[PDB]
Amino acid sequence: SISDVNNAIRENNVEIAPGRLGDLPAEKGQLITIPLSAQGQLSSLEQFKNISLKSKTNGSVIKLSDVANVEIGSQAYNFAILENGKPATAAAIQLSPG
Amino acid sequence: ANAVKTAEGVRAKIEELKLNLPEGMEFSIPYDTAPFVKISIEKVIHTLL
Amino acid sequence: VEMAQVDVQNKIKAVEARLPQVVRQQGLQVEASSSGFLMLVGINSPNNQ
Amino acid sequence: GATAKTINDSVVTLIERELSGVKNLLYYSATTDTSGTAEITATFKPGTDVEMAQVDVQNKIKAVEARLPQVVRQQGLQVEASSSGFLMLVGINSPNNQYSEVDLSDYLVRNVVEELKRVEGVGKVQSFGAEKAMRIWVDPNKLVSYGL
Amino acid sequence: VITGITFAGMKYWPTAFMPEEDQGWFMTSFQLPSDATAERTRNVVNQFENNLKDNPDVKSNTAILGWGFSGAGQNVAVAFTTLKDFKERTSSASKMTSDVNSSMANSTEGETMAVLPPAIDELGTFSGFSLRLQDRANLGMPALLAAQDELMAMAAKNKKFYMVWNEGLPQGDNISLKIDREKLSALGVKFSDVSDIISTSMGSMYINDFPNQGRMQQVIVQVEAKSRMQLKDILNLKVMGSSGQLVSLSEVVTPQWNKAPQQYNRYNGRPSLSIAGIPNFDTSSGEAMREMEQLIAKLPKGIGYEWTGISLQEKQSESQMAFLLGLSMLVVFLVLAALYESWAIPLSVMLVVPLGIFGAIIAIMSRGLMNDVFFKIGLITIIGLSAKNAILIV
Amino acid sequence: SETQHALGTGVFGGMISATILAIFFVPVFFIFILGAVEKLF
Repeated sequence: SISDVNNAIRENNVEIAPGRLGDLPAEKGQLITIPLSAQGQLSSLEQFKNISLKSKTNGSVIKLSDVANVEIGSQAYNFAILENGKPATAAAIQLSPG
Repeated sequence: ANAVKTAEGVRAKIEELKLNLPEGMEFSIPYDTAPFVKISIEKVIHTLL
Repeated sequence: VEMAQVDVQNKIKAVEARLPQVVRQQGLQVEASSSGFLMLVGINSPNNQ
Repeated sequence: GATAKTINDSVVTLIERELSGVKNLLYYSATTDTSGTAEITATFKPGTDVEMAQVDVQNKIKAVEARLPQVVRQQGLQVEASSSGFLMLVGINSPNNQYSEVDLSDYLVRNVVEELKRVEGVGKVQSFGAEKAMRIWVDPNKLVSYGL
Repeated sequence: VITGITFAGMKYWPTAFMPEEDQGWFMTSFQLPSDATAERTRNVVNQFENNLKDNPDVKSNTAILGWGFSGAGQNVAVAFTTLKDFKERTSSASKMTSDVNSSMANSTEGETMAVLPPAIDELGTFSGFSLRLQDRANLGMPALLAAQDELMAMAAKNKKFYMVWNEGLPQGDNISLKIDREKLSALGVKFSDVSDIISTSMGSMYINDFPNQGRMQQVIVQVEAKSRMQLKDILNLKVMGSSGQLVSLSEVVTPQWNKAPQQYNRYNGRPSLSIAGIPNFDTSSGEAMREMEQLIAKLPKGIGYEWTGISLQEKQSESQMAFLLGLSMLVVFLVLAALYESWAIPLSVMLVVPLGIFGAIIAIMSRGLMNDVFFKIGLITIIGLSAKNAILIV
Repeated sequence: SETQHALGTGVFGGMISATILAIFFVPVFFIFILGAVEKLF
């Protein structure tokens, strides 16, 4: 179900929280403290395409691309602009009253 | 605001709270700039005289 | 204009809680704008790159 | 619990953009550190009324409140007027060492801090101690041993 | 000739804003490298306490470990040293700060900077010139850090500057863990387990409240200290796999080290760095500011600067002097002309003023003081009194 | 003493300068200022 796809997307791209080694309270004799971070997010099209789902019917492992097509599109497709019969983009400027 | 009046009020509040303080606990005001606000004025007034 | 805008913001502040959770998460935007368009600024690709 | 860069990219710029336009603003600055908190200061021309400046800053921040991340919005933005230096320091110490530092800090926070803030002319009281709390220090090896 | 001499003396004599005064206290700031822990800062603060214990002048010395006026962390400390009454005291605060700086510059492992109370209560926390060096052309943080390093070296070479330093948190190293998701899938370990185990290893988690003697207090769960001091403990964390055999994090994580700025400062919408200095003895604040801007002129392109706090007020005071003098002269001219309904009398009264300016400038050159705001007030007063003598006669 | 010196020495010197040297100069200005106005008219 689509809920499974949404769940898998949420788990694979998790945004792990940072931390600090040596943070207070610290064990006696601790001289070095250093931040530590981990990258739990996906930053490529193929990484999202390779997200793993578990089949209910058989238990086999499939990838997100198997039951979906992943692309880089637009957030919304609401509006379009035609400048002289040609594709383009535009924005409008409204002056403050007065 | 006025440093002298605020410092006086804070000191009065601390004095009030000393009574309810548990034994073995002690209040202190290690650093305060209000006391220096007065002596300087005196000097100037003294100079005026 | 500014006084009217701040009055509108203050008046709507009261109603913020009553709206659904989704709208509150999205927020309410208050602005002062003209009825139309001072200008249109666009970007084009002459070579279709 | 986020690195300074995260807050700088997410929060500070958006706040300063709107904050830049307040009346009688000599300048403004922003600081972000590893503590997870970001402080944006606005310094106004001498002789300006503090109360008017604070309400103007509050208006401008509420103008830009919507766009900030959700978690920081839940935590909330704190706007305050204060001096740049300490008027005085009020301390509690145990001459006989009967009470430890945590007990002293708890007593300071529970009782004395609020009373001192009650006093007129006390713009802000910054406490260098934390109130008592229950702490559970978990051993990960024992946790994994039982499969928890 | 006297008018020309007065003009030259007013033009070329050094300038300042306020005179230094002794308030019976001074402030010390300790800044240690990014890797310094709380114990290392505590050791230097204890060294400072030991060095000031024997000194009779000090009466009280409170140290705040973990907080500073510029940045907070385990490598920052601030102390407020209070001195005995002036009569009993047998030393000035300036000499105390100089001795502290000289003594603590070698023994300790961090930079200690002892400073006098600010000339004005709320115009800063130090007594010197404060600068903001900013990136006006998107050069980047590393470029700004290179520029600040070059500026520090240049200022150190200069004699007009006693100590020029940078106020903030130093650049520091960081560790990033890269997760082998393919090996996690191969071993059957589910990514959310690794994410959860990493997230909760080094953070305090607030759960719920609990009554303590009638007050609500927080329940906080955190990992034990011994298991969160070194990266080996983090990599030692284990997660169950598909085959029922635990896998340690080290198997499926690779650590990588980088160097980044820990603290980000911004001024007037531009990435910025806060710098501070104190003019050397026999040098004025105006001379120090002029030398600083001349040095900044030599810095790479795209790097700008702006004065803040007391320095900006000094700049405004020294810009406005001529206009105020001209307007005062015009006011007295018009008042005298209206009172006595003639042009010769007011002009004759005006001409004397340079004579008083001559005396004022020669006196402040003879005693060596500077062109501060009090000197400006005195000049404007001598204007009126010289006009008073010229009127009394004419 | 720093603030008092800064406020005092300049006025002190400028006062002697305005007194000793003006008593001889302002009369000299009055002289030939009326001469200049005569020359103009």
